[PDB]
Amino acid sequence: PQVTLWQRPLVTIKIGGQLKEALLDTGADDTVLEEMSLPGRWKPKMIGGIGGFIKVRQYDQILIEICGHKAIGTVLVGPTPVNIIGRNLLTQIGMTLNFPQVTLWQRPLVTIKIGGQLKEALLDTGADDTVLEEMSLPGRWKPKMIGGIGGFIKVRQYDQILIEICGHKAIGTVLVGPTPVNIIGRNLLTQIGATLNF
Repeated sequence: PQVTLWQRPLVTIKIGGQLKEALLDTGADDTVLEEMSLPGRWKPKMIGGIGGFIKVRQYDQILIEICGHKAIGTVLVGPTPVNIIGRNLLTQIGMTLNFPQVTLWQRPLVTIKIGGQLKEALLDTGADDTVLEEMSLPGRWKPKMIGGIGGFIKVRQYDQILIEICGHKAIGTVLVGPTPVNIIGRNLLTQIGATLNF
């Protein structure tokens, strides 16, 4: 199955006897699921994301079926706004990122050039938007707030911004704010024909 990114890459997952929809997030190291009844022993833990940090329970050796493919791994249950399938599980179902082909055993970082500066960014299929760390950018912007795992952050919106991603050019909206890492969302990934194969 091959997935384009014009729409959030949602899939069906069966976990703990229950059926849920979850987002294939190349930008997440871990898999985070909304609060749900899970049998077993857990361990308190915290994870970071945009907007802040959240407290979650960690369950190891959990079985999960993603689009028919079974997989066993660590699962984090917590106050997430969306069920997220991170790289720990994506690699188990042979998930690849084709735009070159990128495996997910390592965070999918690529180099981008924007505003005459070179930076590294994370290819995030789980993000609708592209949010970059504070930086000198010409043009006029507009205030805006986006949400993430730990909450909402205030960012400056710039439209019609040229970006060269791993070689290819693309023009689109870029949000600039307090992000822990530069994020390339679906509004640009689609422009460089990035597909998700597994």
